[PDB]
Amino acid sequence: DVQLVESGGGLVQPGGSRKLSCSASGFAFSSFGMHWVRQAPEKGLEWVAYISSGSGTIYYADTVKGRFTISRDDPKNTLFLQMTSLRSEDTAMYYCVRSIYYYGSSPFDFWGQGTTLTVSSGGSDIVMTQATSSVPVTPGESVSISCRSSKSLLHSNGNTYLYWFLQRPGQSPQLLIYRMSNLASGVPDRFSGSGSGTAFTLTISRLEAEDVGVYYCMQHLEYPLTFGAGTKLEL
Amino acid sequence: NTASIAQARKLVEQLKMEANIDRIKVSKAAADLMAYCEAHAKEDPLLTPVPASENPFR
Amino acid sequence: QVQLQESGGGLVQPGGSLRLSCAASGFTFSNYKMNWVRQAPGKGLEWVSDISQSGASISYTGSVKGRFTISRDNAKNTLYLQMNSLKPEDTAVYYCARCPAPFTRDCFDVTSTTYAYRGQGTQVTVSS
Amino acid sequence: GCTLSAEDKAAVERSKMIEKQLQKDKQVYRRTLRLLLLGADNSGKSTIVKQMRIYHVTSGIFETKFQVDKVNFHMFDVGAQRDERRKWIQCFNDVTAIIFVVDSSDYNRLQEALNDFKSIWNNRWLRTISVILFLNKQDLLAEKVLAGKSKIEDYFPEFARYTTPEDATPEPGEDPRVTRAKYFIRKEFVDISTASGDGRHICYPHFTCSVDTENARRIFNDCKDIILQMNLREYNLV
Amino acid sequence: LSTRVTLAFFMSLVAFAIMLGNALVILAFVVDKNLRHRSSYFFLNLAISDFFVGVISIPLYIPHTLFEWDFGKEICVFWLTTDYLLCTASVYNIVLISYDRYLSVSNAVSYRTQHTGVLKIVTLMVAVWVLAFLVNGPMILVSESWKGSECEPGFFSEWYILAITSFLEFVIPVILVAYFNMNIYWSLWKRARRLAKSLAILLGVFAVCWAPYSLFTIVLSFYKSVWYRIAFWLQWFNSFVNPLLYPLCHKRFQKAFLKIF
Amino acid sequence: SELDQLRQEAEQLKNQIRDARKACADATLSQITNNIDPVGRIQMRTRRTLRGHLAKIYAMHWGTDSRLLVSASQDGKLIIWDSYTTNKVHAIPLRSSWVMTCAYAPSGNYVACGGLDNICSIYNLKTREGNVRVSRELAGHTGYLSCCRFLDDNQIVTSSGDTTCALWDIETGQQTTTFTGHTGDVMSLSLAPDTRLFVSGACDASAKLWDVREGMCRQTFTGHESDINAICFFPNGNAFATGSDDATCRLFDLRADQELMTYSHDNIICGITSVSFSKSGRLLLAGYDDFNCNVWDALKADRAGVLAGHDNRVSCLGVTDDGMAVATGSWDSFLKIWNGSS
Ligand SMILES: CC(C)CCC[C@@H](C)[C@H]1CC[C@H]2[C@@H]3CC=C4C[C@@H](O)CC[C@]4(C)[C@H]3CC[C@]12C
Ligand SMILES: NCCc1c[nH]cn1
Repeated sequence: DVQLVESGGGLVQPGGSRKLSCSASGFAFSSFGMHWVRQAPEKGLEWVAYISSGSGTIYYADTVKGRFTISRDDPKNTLFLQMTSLRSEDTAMYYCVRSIYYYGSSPFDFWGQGTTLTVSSGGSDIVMTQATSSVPVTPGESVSISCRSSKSLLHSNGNTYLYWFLQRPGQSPQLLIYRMSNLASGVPDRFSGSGSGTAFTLTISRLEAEDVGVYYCMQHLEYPLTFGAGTKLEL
Repeated sequence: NTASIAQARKLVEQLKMEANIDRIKVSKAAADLMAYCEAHAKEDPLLTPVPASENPFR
Repeated sequence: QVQLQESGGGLVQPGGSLRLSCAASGFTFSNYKMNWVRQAPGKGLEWVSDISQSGASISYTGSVKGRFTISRDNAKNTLYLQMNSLKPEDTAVYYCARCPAPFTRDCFDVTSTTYAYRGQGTQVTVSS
Repeated sequence: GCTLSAEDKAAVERSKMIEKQLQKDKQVYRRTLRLLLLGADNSGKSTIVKQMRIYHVTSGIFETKFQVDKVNFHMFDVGAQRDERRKWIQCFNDVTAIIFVVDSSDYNRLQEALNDFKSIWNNRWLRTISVILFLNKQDLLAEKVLAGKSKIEDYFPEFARYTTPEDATPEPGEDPRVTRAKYFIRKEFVDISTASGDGRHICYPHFTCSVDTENARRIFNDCKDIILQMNLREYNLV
Repeated sequence: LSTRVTLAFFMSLVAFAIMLGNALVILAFVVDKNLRHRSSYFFLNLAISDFFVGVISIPLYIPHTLFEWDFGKEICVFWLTTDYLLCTASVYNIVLISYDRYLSVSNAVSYRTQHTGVLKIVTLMVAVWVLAFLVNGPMILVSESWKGSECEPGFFSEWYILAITSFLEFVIPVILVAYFNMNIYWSLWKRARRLAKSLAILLGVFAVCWAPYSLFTIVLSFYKSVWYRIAFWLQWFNSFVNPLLYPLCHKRFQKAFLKIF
Repeated sequence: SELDQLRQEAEQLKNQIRDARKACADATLSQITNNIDPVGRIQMRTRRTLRGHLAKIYAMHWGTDSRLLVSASQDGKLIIWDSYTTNKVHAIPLRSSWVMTCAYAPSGNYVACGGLDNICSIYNLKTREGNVRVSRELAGHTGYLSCCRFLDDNQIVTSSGDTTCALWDIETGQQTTTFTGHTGDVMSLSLAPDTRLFVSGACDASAKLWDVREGMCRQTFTGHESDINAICFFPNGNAFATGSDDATCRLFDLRADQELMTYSHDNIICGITSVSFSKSGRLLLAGYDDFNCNVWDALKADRAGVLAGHDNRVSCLGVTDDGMAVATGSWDSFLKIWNGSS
């Protein structure tokens, strides 16, 4: 079906150059904007770079700005990320994400497998606080997860831009709830979401053995995108 | 031809089926329509429209 | 509700005369162009005469010109066709057709196989 | 960009890309010239469409694409519909021309052809569309005239008093009776053409044989004249 | 003097008429989005040139004549530059419209279908203005040195320079317009129905307005008068005339005028 | 003769039906609604103009939500608009350029369209591949399709150029039911608020009320004089309105078989292309061939306003389910949203 396969990772010397190719198969590549998402060995996801459909607009994180370049080959169905002058903070796993934007769209629906890379040897930001990092609970009971944003995420359109992601061990995150109310395709009705402009709450009515893993908050108000710390739910 | 005879028979059966229904007076139908129109008068933004503050189109 | 009823027409010797009448109901007779069409045995529907709204414009098929005369009475909502000196080949069923739309200079589908605004027809038989 | 969310600017960008694709489609659409083919069961439009399809290369419509002098033509032929044209013909109110095929050698149904031409010419929505008239089957008409068994005066009583006009340039080697009959048949249609045309739209009478290879050139020249007249009317020149 | 007041009122009236006509044409172009064709752009360019000359020339011309008002060297130079550039731009827009009509008449099938244009119409619109400037601007800017009897370009002393200047704006444009109109008329007559009258008066008005000044100045240089003023006014009245003929006879601006008015 | 006997029996039945209808004619609708206050002047102004169609617009349909819209143009395009921001959400090219109808699924997951080709194409909007595909192609009609309306995600009623209408099955592609009662071309149909009955207007100046489940005709209404080009069901589901080639809109009632009121004027001589009702049903909006639209006070037959100026013949007209705005498309390449002013 839909496949995003990344390649180009490896061990590099500090200050060197590297390139990642993300091949997309099984969907209309040209109609989807693309993102790179970096996950360090330490807990937490970080948005890296974004390129629109047709490469109209390109956005970079304030850390990788000036050293990372993201491009796309639509006829070859590939997304390139080239980095020069690496450091010791760029050792992480890279995920290739796709996002389509229209009125009722569902951004961040599919994530790539991801490739690992190791290296030898703030005013316009919105913070996310997930105080409950670990919640132990026997399955079959309700579970509540809380997220908080320093800025109100409710725009003049009435749309609140908040996204919930699930990362079960060994697999890339998958989108559960987008825009704080809607449910992603193929997601059971156990997951529900609500909240005010600042505080948000996700509920799992009946826990199962499948839902063990980390839960990540995200915003889409201002394009510097900040993920939450990540709440780990385990038996 | 027999096709015309069959079509005429079908038309006769259709007319017989249609002629046996029950009809209420026109006064009752007029009163019902007027009552419905009056009842939903406040929920028709094409009559005495909503202010521009809550108008989706501006 | 649009109804056109045709009367007149029977056995007629060659060289005889006939007058077909078409009474109209359900519509304003003055707003529509009217036509006379015919169906011969083993033949398709054939346009044979046409008269405009006020009777100012009148047209014939050419094989009946000088023998057939069309007229319309808007006061009584009637369409008359006077047929003079009938030929032996004139045996056919005559239909009084109404043009589909009002205040139009064109008429479509008048001679179609089925037509909602056409009469039942009258049989005109010429024999000797 | 003012008071627009991060997910609204991307939607606007998608709309702009859609608009640019629409512009490309508009250019392609304006490149091609559309025509509407019309004829009866005995008209013979199948032969014309086949000869202009193969040489120049259940469903409710048929499409034929050809190209002459690097100009692209798209001919539409109605099939598998009913016999009432008063409802679906209003779709073809923007075509460049109406090709109308008439069987000249069929005197009995010639009045039907005249009535169809009259109804098409005076239509409310087809009152600005030019008609390219193909009087097909000239060989059969010439053979019927030479045979002499059937007389045109029986169906049209005014043919007996009709004499061919002087300086009409008859084709050298054609019988005078055949030329007279052909000119009378074309006269019968140009009367309807000029009765209420008023110059908004005009008709192009043409004679076609059973196997003629010049039909594409005739259509191209008629379309060139149609576009020239349209452009002249645009600038208020005529 | 009463005569001076009447003359000033007459120039004010003609300036206001130019204002009204060109403002109406530009408003018609702006309001309706249907007028996005190349011919609409050409008519807009002509209207812009006429509106600008009506704005700049006559109001600043009022104090120069029949009034005890003086203009400095910079002001006079700017007035002459604007006047000459706008006049040449109007002439070149007229030639462009005539060429477009010729192309439409003689290449109708390709004019309708095989003719797509964007950011290329603006190329021609910029090019005509650039050529109109290059005809006189650098010339008069150099001529500042050769000259206070009267605010004039100062090159009227040289006859050959005047002949060169009048060659690039009156001989070639009139020849081109006559050639285009003659070709259109010949093609339409071969294929006298009031077309000849219009195609003749279109060139006749332009020639009648532009020839007298361009010839009187040359014959005065080779060897002021009332007839000089008459020729100057005849040249100016072409800007008045232009909105009535070209944009009001395209059948597209007429629809906008009928809808708005 | 058997033929003459059958014709006489048919005439007798028609006379009996007319006599019963006349017996039920107690008082006219105009007489009863004469002391109610008139609406007055209904001035509606254009809020949005949507451009992007390269040819004439033949159809349009709002979504169940009052924001998204779909339109069909004979250049071969089906464009989905976000009316609030005038944005284009989708632009689906069609296999056949001649498209005469367009539908929007009540769930928002599908669209449908048909035309001169005797085929109804259903397109899926929500795909995991990010592009709109052709979900289904229903064939079997022997004429141009005039109208189509969605029942569920798996059912649709279509009316074609032949005298028949059909209820299909999208999953299997076969006509579940065929109605085949009319005489001329069926040009429009309207679904009741509860989808058990639906009306169809045709070119024999007659309207028919069919039961969807049983596939048979219930009542036939004949008040017009020419072909009927549009039909719209009353909001309460107990009446409807019809517009015809003659300059007349007729309001028919269901429980009382006969006709209620007539909307016509001396100055109007063109035909009606579309009709619609407001949310309350008091106003009836009708688009005409003279490039205009009229608003009739449906309870008094008084014109209360004109939507004027579209540069070409008005083709389609619709009202949002919320009743906030009226969308109008014409043979011009543009679609205009109109709304009132406080
Ligand atoms: C005399 C000085 C001030 C200006 C000289 C150039 C003037 C006459 C012309 C040349 C090209 C013209 C532009 C060309 C194209 C367009 C189309 C549309 O986008 C609005 C107007 C606009 C942008 C025109 C404005 C006027 C314009 C700028
Ligand atoms: N206003 C006169 C401009 C000009 C051009 N050439 C000569 N004179």
